[PDB]
Amino acid sequence: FSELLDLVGGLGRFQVLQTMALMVSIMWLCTQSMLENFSAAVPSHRCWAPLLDNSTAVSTSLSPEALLAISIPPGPNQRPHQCRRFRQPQWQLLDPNATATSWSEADTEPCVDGWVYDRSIFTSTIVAKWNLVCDSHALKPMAQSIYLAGILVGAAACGPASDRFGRRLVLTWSYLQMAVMGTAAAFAPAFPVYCLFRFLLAFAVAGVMMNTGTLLMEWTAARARPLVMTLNSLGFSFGHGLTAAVAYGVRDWTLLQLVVSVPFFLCFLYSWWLPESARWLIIKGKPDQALQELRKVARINGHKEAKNLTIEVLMSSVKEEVASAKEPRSVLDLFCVPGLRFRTCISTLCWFAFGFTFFGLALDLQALGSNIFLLQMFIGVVDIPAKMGALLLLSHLGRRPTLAASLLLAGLCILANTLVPHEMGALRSALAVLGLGGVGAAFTCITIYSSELFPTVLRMTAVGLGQMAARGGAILGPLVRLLGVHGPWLPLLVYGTVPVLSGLAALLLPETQSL
Ligand SMILES: *[C@@H]1O[C@H](CO)[C@@H](O)[C@H](O)[C@H]1NC(C)=O
Ligand SMILES: O=C(O)c1cnccn1
Repeated sequence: FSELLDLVGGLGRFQVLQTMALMVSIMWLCTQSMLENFSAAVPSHRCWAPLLDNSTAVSTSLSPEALLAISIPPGPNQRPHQCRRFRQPQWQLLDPNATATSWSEADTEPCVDGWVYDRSIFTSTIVAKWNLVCDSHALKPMAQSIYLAGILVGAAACGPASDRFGRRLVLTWSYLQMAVMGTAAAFAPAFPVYCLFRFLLAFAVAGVMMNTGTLLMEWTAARARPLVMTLNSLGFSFGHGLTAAVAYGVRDWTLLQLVVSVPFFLCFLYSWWLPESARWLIIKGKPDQALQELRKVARINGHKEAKNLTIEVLMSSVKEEVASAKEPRSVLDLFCVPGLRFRTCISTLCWFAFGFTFFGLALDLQALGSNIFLLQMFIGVVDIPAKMGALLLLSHLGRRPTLAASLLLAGLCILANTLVPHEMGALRSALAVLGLGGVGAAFTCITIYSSELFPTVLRMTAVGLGQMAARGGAILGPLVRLLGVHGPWLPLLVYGTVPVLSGLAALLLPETQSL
C-alpha cells in the first residue's frame, strides 16, 4: 500500500490535522471514563435528626458539637456514625463524666428520615442524589462495573460493524451516540436509568477507541506508525489533567456530565470531513471511491502529482492487501499449537493485570489521599514520563525485563501502600501515583510485546484476545472494592498482588528484540 501514501503524502498536513483532531477527542473520551471520581464522589454523611436539622424548631444554648453528640452515636473512625441515630436524644451523654455503657444498641435506629450530606466540596453527586450509602453502598462500584461491561460489549460488537460498514462511519455514529447518551445520563430521573445510559455511553466509547487507532494506522506511512500510536497513548495522559481541570470548576454532577458530553456533537460534526479508509474501500471492492479519497488527501497536502492515479493503478497496487482473505484464523488456534499455548497464557495474564489494576485503583482516588484534584492531575503528569521512559528502556533493555520491571514496580508500590500508616497521606499519595505510573508503562510494554510473540497470521488474534482480556478484567476491578468491609488493606492487597504475579510470570516469556 505504501507507494500510494508516498505519492499522496505519507505524513503531510492532512495527517497532522487528523492526528490533532483525533487526540482532542481521545482527551474528552478519557474524561468520560474518569468522571465518576467526581460525579460519584462520596460526601461525608449522617442521618437527619430533629435537634440538628428541623429548621423550624426552637433554638437552644447548645453548640453544634453538643447537639451532634446528643443525637448521632460514634463510629469506629472517631467520627459520627454514618448509618445510625439515637431513638431519643441522649441528654445523659452530654456530660464528660458519661460512659459508653450508658446506652445500648436498642437505643439506636437507622436513618428513618434519610441522610444529610456535606456540601462543602461538591454541590451534588449521584451518591447524594439516590442515597447510594450504608445498605446501598454496593451500588456505586456496580455502576462503574456496568460502564466497563459496556466497554466490553461495545468492543465485541465493534469488530463486525467496523468491518461491514466502514471505519469512519462507525466512528461518526459512535461520536453521536456518546454525545446523546452522555447528555441523557446527565438528566436521568432514577438510578436504573442512569446505569442504562452509562452502559449505552460506554458501548460507544469502545467504538471511538478502536476506530480512532485503526483510522490513524490506515492513513499513516509505516515510518511514522509507532509515533502516531504513541501520540494516541498521550491523549489519555492529557485526559487526566483535563478531568482535574474541568471537575475543579464544575462542582455539580449534572452540569459536569453535560459539560463533558457536549463536545462530542462537535466531534460528530467534523468527523464528516475526514476521509474513509482507502485500504478498506479497495478491499471491499470500491476503488472508484477510494480514488476520490486519495485525491482529496492529496489536495490537502498539495501533491498535484496525484493526477497519475487511476482505478487501474489502485487495483494493480493494492491486490496484496486484498489477498488477506486467503488465511482465516480463530482464538482456539492460539491454544492448540503446542509452542504458542504458553506464550498465550502469560501474555493474556499481563493484559488482564493492566485492566484490572488500573480500573481498580484509578476509580477510587478518594481512598488514596486527601485531595482528589491533585491526585487526578498527578496520575497524568507522572504518566507522561512513565510512557516515554518505557519507550526508552524497551529499546535499550529489550521487551522482557522492561515489562517485568514495570509490572513489579507497580505491584510493589501498591503493596507498600498497605503498610504506610494512614497518617502519612503525602507518602501514601506518592506511592499510589507511582504504582499507577508503573501500570501505564506496562500497558505500553505489553502492547508492543504482544505484537512480536506470535507468527504473523496469529499476531492480530493474539492482540485481540489480549485486549478483550484487559476489558474483561476491568469489569472485575471495581467489584473487588467490596472487600473493603474487612478493612482497606484487603482491596489494596489484591490490586497489588495481581501485578506482582503477572510481572513474575512475564519473566518466562522469550525475548523478541533483534539480537
Ligand atoms: C419540626 O419542628 C416543628 C416546631 O413547631 C414541629 O411542629 C414539627 O413537627 C417538627 N417536625 C419534625 C419532623 O421534627
Ligand atoms: O491511561 C493513562 O493515561 C494512565 C495509565 N496508567 C496510569 C495513569 N494514567
